[PDB]
Amino acid sequence: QLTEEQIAEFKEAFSLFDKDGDGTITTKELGTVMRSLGQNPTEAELQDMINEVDADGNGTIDFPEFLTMMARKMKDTDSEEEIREAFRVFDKDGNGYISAAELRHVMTNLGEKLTDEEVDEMIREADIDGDGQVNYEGFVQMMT
Amino acid sequence: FNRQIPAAASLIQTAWRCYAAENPDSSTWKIYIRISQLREHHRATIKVIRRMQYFVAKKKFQQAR
Ligand SMILES: [Ca+2]
Ligand SMILES: [Ca+2]
Repeated sequence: QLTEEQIAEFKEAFSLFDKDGDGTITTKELGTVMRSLGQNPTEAELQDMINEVDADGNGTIDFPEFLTMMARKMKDTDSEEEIREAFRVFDKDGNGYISAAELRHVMTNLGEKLTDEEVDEMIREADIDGDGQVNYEGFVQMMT
Repeated sequence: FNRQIPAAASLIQTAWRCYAAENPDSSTWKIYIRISQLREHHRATIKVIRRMQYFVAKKKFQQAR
C-alpha cells in the first residue's frame, strides 16, 4: 500500500505542523499553519479538524495518527456512497444527472463557495458528453 | 429548511478540492491569494488541511442524515 517514500513525504509534512518538535500537533500549531496560508480559522474549526484525526482522545495528533489519516484510502472506504448521497440532495428527479448550470450555482454560492475557475475544471471534467448535463455517479468514480 | 443542503455542497466541495489538489497545475491552487510564490512547503500543508477539512465535512454530512 504505502511506499517508503510516501511515508517520508508524510513525515516531512508532519514536521511542518509540529513546529516545536515534540512529536504532536496541537490545535494552536494547526491554527498557525492555516493563518500562514491566509486562512482565519476559529478555535472550533481547529477542534473539529483535530477530533476527526485524534484516535486516542488526548486532543493532539501524533505521527501514527497523522499517517493513519493521510493513508486512509478515501475512495473505497464507503466514501463513494456519501458523495452520491450528497449529489442526490440536489438531484430533484432521480435523474442521476445535474445541469452544469445548477451545479455551478450550488458549488459557487453554497457551502465552501468555490471559485469560478474551480467550477470550470469540475464542470469540464465531469460533462463527459459536453451538453450541460453531468452524471454525478461517473464523476464520483473519477474522484475515486 | 433542509440543513442537508449546506452540508451536502460542502462534502462535494471538499472532496473535489482534495481530488483536484493532486494535480499541481489545477486552478484550485490559485485561491491562496495571500501567498506570493506558492512554494512546495505550502503545498504539503495545504493537502493535509484539505484532507482534514474533507473528513470534517463528511462528519457534518452524516450528522445531518
Ligand atoms: Ca508540537
Ligand atoms: Ca493523539
